[PDB]
Amino acid sequence: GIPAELRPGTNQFLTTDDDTAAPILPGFTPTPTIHIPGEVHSLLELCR
Amino acid sequence: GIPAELRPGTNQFLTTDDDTAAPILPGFTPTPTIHIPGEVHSLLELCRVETILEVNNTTEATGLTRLLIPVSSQNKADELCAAFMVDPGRIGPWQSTLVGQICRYYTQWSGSLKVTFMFTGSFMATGKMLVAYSPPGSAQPANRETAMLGTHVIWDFGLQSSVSLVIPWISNTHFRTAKTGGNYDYYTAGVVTLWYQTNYVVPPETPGEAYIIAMGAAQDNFTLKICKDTDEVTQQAVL
Amino acid sequence: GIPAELRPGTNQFLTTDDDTAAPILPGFTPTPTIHIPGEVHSLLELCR
Amino acid sequence: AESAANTTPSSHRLETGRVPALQAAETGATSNATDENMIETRCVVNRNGVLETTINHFFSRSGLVGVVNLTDGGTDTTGYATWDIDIMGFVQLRRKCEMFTYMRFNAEFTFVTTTKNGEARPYMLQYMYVPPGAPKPTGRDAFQWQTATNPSVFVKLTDPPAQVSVPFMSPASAYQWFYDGYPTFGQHPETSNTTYGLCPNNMMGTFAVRVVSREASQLKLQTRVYMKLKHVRAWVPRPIRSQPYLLKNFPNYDSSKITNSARDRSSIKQAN
Amino acid sequence: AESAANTTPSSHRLETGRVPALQAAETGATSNATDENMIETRCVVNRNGVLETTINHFFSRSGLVGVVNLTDGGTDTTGYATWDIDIMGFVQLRRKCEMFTYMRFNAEFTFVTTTKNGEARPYMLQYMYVPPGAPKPTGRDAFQWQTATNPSVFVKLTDPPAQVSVPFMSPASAYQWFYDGYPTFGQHPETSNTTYGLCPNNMMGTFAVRVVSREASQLKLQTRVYMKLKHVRAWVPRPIRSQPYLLKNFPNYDSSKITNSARDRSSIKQAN
Amino acid sequence: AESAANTTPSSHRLETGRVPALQAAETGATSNATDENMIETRCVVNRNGVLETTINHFFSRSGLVGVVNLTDGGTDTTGYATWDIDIMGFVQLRRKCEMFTYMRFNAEFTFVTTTKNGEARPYMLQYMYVPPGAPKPTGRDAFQWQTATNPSVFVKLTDPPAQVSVPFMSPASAYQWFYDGYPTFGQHPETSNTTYGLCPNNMMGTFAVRVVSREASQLKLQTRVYMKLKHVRAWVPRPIRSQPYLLKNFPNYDSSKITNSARDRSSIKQAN
Amino acid sequence: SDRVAQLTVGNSSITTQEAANIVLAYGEWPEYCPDTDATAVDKPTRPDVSVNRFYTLDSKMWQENSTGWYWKFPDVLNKTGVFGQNAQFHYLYRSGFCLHVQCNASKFHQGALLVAVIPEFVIAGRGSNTKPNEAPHPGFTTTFPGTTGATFHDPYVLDSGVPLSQALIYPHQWINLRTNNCATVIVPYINAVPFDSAINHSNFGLIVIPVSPLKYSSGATTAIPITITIAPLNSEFGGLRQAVSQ
Amino acid sequence: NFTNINYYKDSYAASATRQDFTQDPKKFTQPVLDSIRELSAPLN
Amino acid sequence: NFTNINYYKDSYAASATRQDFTQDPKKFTQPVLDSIRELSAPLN
Amino acid sequence: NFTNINYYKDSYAASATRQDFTQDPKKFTQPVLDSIRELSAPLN
Ligand SMILES: CCCCCCCCCCCCC/C=C/[C@H](O)[C@H](N)CO
Ligand SMILES: CCCCCCCCCCCCC/C=C/[C@H](O)[C@H](N)CO
Ligand SMILES: CCCCCCCCCCCCC/C=C/[C@H](O)[C@H](N)CO
Repeated sequence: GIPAELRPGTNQFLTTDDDTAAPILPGFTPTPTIHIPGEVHSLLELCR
Repeated sequence: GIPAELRPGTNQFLTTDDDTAAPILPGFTPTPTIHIPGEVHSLLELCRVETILEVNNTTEATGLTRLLIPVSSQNKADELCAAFMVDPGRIGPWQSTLVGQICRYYTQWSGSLKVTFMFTGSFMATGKMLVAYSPPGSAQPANRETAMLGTHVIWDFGLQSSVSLVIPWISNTHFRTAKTGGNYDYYTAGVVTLWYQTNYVVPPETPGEAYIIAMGAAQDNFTLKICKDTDEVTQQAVL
Repeated sequence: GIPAELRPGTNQFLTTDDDTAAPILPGFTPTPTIHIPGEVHSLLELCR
Repeated sequence: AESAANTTPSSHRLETGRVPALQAAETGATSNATDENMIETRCVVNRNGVLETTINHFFSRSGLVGVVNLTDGGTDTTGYATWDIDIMGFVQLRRKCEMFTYMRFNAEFTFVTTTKNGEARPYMLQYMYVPPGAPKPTGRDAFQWQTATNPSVFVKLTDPPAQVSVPFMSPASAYQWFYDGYPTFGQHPETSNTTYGLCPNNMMGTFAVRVVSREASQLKLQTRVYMKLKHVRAWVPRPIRSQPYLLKNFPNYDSSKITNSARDRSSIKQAN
Repeated sequence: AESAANTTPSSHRLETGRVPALQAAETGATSNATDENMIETRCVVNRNGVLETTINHFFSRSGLVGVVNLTDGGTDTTGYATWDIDIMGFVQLRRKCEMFTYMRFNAEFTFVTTTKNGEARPYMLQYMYVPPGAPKPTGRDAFQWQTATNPSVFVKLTDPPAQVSVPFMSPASAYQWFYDGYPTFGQHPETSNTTYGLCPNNMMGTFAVRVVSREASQLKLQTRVYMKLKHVRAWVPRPIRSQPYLLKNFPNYDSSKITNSARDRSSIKQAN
Repeated sequence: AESAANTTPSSHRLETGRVPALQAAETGATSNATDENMIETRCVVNRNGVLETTINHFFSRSGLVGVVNLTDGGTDTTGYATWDIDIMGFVQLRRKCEMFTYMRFNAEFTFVTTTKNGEARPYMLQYMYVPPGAPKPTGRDAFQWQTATNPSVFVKLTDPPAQVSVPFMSPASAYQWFYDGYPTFGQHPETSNTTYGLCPNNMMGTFAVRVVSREASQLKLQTRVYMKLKHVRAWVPRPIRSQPYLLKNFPNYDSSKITNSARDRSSIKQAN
Repeated sequence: SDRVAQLTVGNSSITTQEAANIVLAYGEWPEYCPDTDATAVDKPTRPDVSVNRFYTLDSKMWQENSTGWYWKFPDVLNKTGVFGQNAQFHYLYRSGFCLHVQCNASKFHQGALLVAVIPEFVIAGRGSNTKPNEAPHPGFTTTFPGTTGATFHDPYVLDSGVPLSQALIYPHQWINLRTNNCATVIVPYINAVPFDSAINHSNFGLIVIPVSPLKYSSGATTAIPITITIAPLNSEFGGLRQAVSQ
Repeated sequence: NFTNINYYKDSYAASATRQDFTQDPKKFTQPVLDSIRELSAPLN
Repeated sequence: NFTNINYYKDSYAASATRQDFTQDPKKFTQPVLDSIRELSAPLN
Repeated sequence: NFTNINYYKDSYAASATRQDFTQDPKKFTQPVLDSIRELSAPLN
């Protein structure tokens, strides 16, 4: 079909890589979230 | 042409995968549909139908007399009738219902359940029965003054010969696993115990042994999640 | 370039498959059509 | 409805006339007594989903359907390996599908082929679907393998498993796994009714496979069929079988040696 | 029309003059008597499709066309393997295509090459199309294999089968499988008219193939040609042949040993 | 805020009453004395970024999680190789994850499989995830490997490593690595409390793997599990452990042979 | 005003004193075949007064060691009256059914019956043999019992390998001798084909199984019959030809 | 997020279409003609 | 669902185009000059 | 530059979404009720 071409970096597993993975449970809803006090967002909240 | 690149997950066959496949018959129209009554859309339409519990599943019983709870006239003022667990995905009376098999196909359940009793004795025989549900905690209650602290309903034998004890959802977490064994006793539901409220009184020239048929279904807040294989069939003969 | 992925059915030759093929003569015009009486369009014109 | 059900706040009642816990079961209907007409409940906004319990998410599983052996010998050879398309050969998908009376769906057949010892050597196979009424190929070098006016798939062993989509092709409006009748007229015997329950509306042809070569290939292959149901509609729900299966096209069970639907207990007045 | 035909509700008639069941066959026309001018019918809304019975969906099948052998020996070698492009070598597609007089279409030739014992070793092949009038390559190391101003395809055996598209290139406006004439002028003999029926408007050149190497390759390949018709238009429908084929470019049949179009029965007054 | 913090120009003060350097530490709060209420600073427009120090960029690392051995012998064979899904087997990701009390995230499990001597031969593997409550496969030819109503991945050794995405599936609202309680009721002993700290909200089933073949395959594989956290939220930050780990599900440390949090110096009145 | 009911179909009537509510199977009424779903071209016949009426079968004595009885409904009325005659001459058939099961007793008898319908109620052979030539199969009198009926051998598995407990998903009704003495089910035409032969295909079948055994004291009546009445509602016939028996 | 795109002329070769949340439970739970009220005796 | 897209400059290398539902059957069934009516005798 | 595109119906199978720059440090640094001023004695 589409005339594609491969480039270096193919078939490698980089650990620090943001990429969509295949889901194993289709149509799955998780447990609802509750309010837990003491939420962190960054690591400078602990340095201070 | 297009500079594409491959990523992990290539050339694998996932069974639970929605993807378009290649059609083998091009330009094919199927047989037109007709109207067939009794169409299902979800598996909660079957869970909301009551089904005869198997409470007398003990030994020394045949097949047909295995779904009946024997009721007689006790001489002592208070005795214990049949009792059973609430857990539908557990080995016991719930294994014989449709809701139990549907909960066996899944691994986690929620929502309230309904157990419906039915007196199939004589017309002249009267009496009152105490159907008491108890939340998790200790073991089966020993006497009635202990079991009457939970959720109970006084049911008298009148013109209407069926009571429906609702089993509320008193769990700490949202979902309970149907495993419920050994170290999984964290997800137990409780014990439903049927006690004798007053007695089973009977007039003369009348048999003094009746039976109660127990049914079970699920309420509207019943919820299932995470599909798995059942454990009712492990091997099979080559067909 | 484009992060593509292969799926089952690759490198098979289905006989009943509508797909564009590579032309061998580029820029070729065929012989013009004339009027021939007795043209068929479907196989129910012969069944009747 | 994307959620299950919310609960209305309730309270106690002290009055005569209203009896919501006396639902009669002799009428054939299910007790509609809720929690709000009983012990005092609270206001709960339930957001548990019901999407996974639907039929299209319940029948979207492949499962094993058929196992086809292909020896391709040198002195006791056959060449081809046909397989009647039926779902009753393995009791898992059969038990999952025989809980309804009438169904209608599509298929996503997938073929996983391995060797005897297990090895992917680059041998090209030919998967042929023979519709009901077409002649079956007799030999690895027969005339029917031309696949003119016949769909077939050419794939190797080192390639990914093949996967085709199959439409609804029954002459009736839906499939059926239980046929309470006979396929033809005539006098029916009393000794052995071997044609009872047979439904001609389910014979979906024959599936054949060979090895594309000239002389021979001393290798014993073993193909597996995985059929994924999709676009499925079911009617008239039927109870689930509690007895072990014995035959393919017949729901026969053991007269003696019966399996109880529930295991035995110590006593009836005991929960554990 | 996307559906076949709907039926009008009918009733009985008791009157003289109207005779719809007396259609004369001596006129050469087909009886146009419907069901509504006969036994009382009902109102049926037919939605059966007619898309599959069209010509483009009937000729969209590949089928086997040609089988080309390539031995490439060491002492009795030839190197190349030419194949005259004709459709009359295999009777399936020939029987499917000789039910019309004039046709016009495109092609989707596909080449499946296997070894003698059957094996995909990475040997690169060269498929050459020699148009009518061009010189044919004589040898695996000839001058014509340069493929300058000549289309050719380079592919290996481990690769998927090659597939090219071929336009309509007959000097006439359409093809023909039956030519009631002679190709040239002159006196024609009475003994053996071997040039009768020959149509120069169908010679589509020659197809050649070799193995791209330096010295030799002791391997006997066997290529198969699969031609998928597309964009097809047919004229003047002709009856289907009921006799077995005997030659390629001649519709000769057996004078004695004739094959009846229908098999024999027990009696004429018997349906079975 | 995309930058860290800018500095206001300051000057000297000569006045009584304002004491910004006398922040009391007995109140449990952190000293909020800035540089502008102290030694004379300047105007600095800081544009150093704070994006890398966030939690989603700190937990977006794979790390090693599990190592599963598969011998697949001929006389002392087992066939399968299960692995309890837990993160406490390797102290790197455990030390990185046990600095919080409650977490909630997704997973990007990746499986790298190698041979004993190290070699990628084209052997197809089957990675099965067994949820808690499902039966475990017992044997390389068991009934549970049908993977009906069970997710599994089919991949070879020559293929790239498999990678699936895993949602949040704990029955509680978040995970927890420290459970100050007991899993069930009853009398708890004084000798060996082996069930203390056990949290049933973390048992994520079992992971199994076999070799898809017929007879056997004399090869000792060794799979590695790499789990990439994503969409992570953490609560109640906990100090980092300064003692070496001793067990998997228990934070036990050495009573004697204690490791100081800081190394020793020559004297207290010496910086080097 | 709920315990009394008088059903009138044709020239028959059924009065009742002890009745529950009538059951409508799957919430669908039995009607005629529409032109959209139909497939035959010939016009079907509709007597509507000669085949649409209550036909009463025989009565069966409910004993104490009784297992249960069952029927194939398009095959029970295959020989009784104008309906059976009209069904023997025709090739196609489509109708619904109205049922009524009578079982009365005194106020000193106890027991319960489970009457329900099962679409495509396939009888299973009973045995432990897997060889094709000796595998047990039910005879023709077992598959199609006729106007008489057939008894159960293992009523706990419905003679089909499916448990009786889970058979409450079907359109069912209970006959509790302390509550009512009759049960009424109205079932429409349920099939995957518009029309079908009423000779070699039974659509559904009634089954009556005593869950609670019949008990009484010595001195009361001992003959407890089981009577069934069926009304073939909205009947259609097509394909007129010679009359065939079976 | 787009899985409603088909790649062929035939319609049966697609994936799972838009999910239907229809749930009629009353055709199995209460298949009765006289609608039994929630706060009433089912038989009088 | 799009198969009307060509990938080359030539037009014969495409796939099957839009289907034509034309069905003229009267040029083979009734190739006569005097149009025979449906309710009439074909010869008088 | 587009990594906000998902390829499946499920939402947990995507990549890292838009980053949140929220930084509340006062719930750990000054968890006190009486707000201590910057230029004042913390206790009087
Ligand atoms: C090119 C090879 C394709 C291989 C698959 C064959 C295509 C035809 C499959 C039809 C799908 C039928 C699914 C089941 C049908 C009937 O219910 C069973 N035969 C009876 O259980
Ligand atoms: C690059 C290799 C291409 C191989 C195919 C050759 C291209 C030319 C094919 C022309 C298509 C002609 C189809 C049939 C033509 C005439 O009817 C037959 N020769 C007579 O039966
Ligand atoms: C198809 C094979 C997939 C293999 C991965 C299994 C999927 C289930 C993984 C659940 C992710 C759980 C991550 C950690 C959970 C608990 O915190 C640990 N068990 C305790 O440390």
